[PDB]
Amino acid sequence: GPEMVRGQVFDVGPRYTNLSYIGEGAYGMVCSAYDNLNKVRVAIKKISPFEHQTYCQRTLREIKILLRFRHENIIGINDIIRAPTIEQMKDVYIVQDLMETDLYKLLKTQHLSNDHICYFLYQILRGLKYIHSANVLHRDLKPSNLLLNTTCDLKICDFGLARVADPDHDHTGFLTEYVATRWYRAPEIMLNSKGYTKSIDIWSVGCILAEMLSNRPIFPGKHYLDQLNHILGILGSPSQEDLNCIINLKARNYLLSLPHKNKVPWNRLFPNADSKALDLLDKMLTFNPHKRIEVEQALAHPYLEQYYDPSDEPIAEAPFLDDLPKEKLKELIFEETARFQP
Ligand SMILES: CN(CCN1C[C@H](CCCNC(=N)N)N(CCCC2CCCCC2)C1=N)CCn1ccnc1N
Ligand SMILES: NC1=NC[C@H](Cc2ccccc2)N1
Repeated sequence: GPEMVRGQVFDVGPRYTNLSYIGEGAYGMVCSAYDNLNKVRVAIKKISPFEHQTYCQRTLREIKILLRFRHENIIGINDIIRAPTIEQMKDVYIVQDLMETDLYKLLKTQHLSNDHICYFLYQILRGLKYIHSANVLHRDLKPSNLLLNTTCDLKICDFGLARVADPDHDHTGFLTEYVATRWYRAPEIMLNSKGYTKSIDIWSVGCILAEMLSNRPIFPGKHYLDQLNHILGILGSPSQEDLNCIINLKARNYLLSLPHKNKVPWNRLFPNADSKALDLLDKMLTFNPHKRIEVEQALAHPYLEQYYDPSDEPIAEAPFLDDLPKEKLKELIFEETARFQP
């Protein structure tokens, strides 16, 4: 009786039919489906997180943020399907707009025109402006978290690693463990930052811009410290100004121990790129997070002037935990999903 898909249970009630397997990957399993009430095809993601406290924490964060945000460039939650009781609730199904591809899949197979790069970048920054205006950090921006439909609308997804910004509590020691995807990590993550300031998102967007220009990751480090050495290989040795900002001795002395390296010019790395795009790239991939361009300045950059319109770049109406045993986490997920029950 319950709907089955390639061997596993995927019972999304009577409303969602004609399921088609889309993917998997620890985060449960995704299928497209038909929404008999709105008669559009939707995407449905099955989540089975309750067996691990980390999965429940990320599930709760994503649900709470996505339910509060409302923005054209941020994926919404259309519906949440779960059992009527906490005892019977083993999985949760998240219903979202159906998006045909993501930037990761697209960069694997397609070359982007400069007009596409410009428009995709504009929508990323437009969505990020709203996120940061809510005092939220995404913390895992990368091509696979940017969804695209057939008319080139872009929507940011996957807020499971998000945090509320906390700049006064950002400092930490050298080579401190971190969770977000290595290739998109800002250099200060490896040096002295917990990733609690808005500048770590801007770095990631700069990495995404570089990748849209070349179809390959600009800093493809194979391990934690290898990441920093890739960044320094292109940006060159940090200046005295930038090093005086790093007061932790272990991090400072690591950088001082390296042979001097000169900056590789962006136009050597991206010889086909719009020069205005490379000027913005340079400002987003600035070593010093305090000198790095902010989202509202990036939107106002000449590269984006055919789209820039601050009156059409909305902000959140209000600014926006992690110690809970999985049982009250399940209880919190149950409460947060109650509004979708019949
Ligand atoms: C030749 N124009 C660019 C073309 N565009 C695009 C834009 C509409 C895009 C819709 N996008 C959306 N999301 N709805 N618009 C009206 C927005 C006013 C601007 C200019 C004054 C300051 C506030 C922003 C334009 N005139 C250059 C303008 N200009 C001069 C100095 N600096 C800039 N940007
Ligand atoms: N403003 C604006 N609405 C639609 C159109 C989208 C687009 C897509 C690819 C390349 C350029 C532009 N542009």
